[PDB]
Amino acid sequence: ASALPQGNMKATATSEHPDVGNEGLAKFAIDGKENTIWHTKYNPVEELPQSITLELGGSYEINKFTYLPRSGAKNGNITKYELHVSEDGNNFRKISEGNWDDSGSLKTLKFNSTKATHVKLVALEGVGGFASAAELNVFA
Ligand SMILES: CC(=O)N[C@@H]1[C@@H](O)[C@@H](O)[C@@H](CO)O[C@H]1O
Ligand SMILES: [Ca+2]
Ligand code: NA
Repeated sequence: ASALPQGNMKATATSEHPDVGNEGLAKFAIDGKENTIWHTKYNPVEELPQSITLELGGSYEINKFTYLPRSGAKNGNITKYELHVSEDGNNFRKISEGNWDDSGSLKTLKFNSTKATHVKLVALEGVGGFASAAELNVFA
């Protein structure tokens, strides 16, 4: 399994900060740039839980998902997550959940191959009460 092409995806999120340079549009989570990040909207803060959804560009049999946090800082580093999948873009179901440390390290989810047109990362808890993500990848 290899990473699906990010340019064939579309990212949307429940909350996103406007483009203020390197943050925080949902689409910055899939631009192949470690220095740009999705960040939940702040001023005013939109409280967790918040989610980011990747429309994959097709119906794929996916087996791995990676979460690269922002670097240089910690706000929004996700520490309690769910990963959900959908086959229709509306009906979602949980396939992964757990805890990550607030460190900058790549966080990797592996799961049984399952069919998906969309993947949704739910940030339940995150540093500062924000959620952010530098790069998200999905493997099929
Ligand atoms: C470098 C850094 O930490 N930037 C953060 C920004 O990403 C956001 O989390 C904001 C929340 O108000 O705080 C800023 O200081
Ligand atoms: Ca990025
Ligand atoms: Na709690």
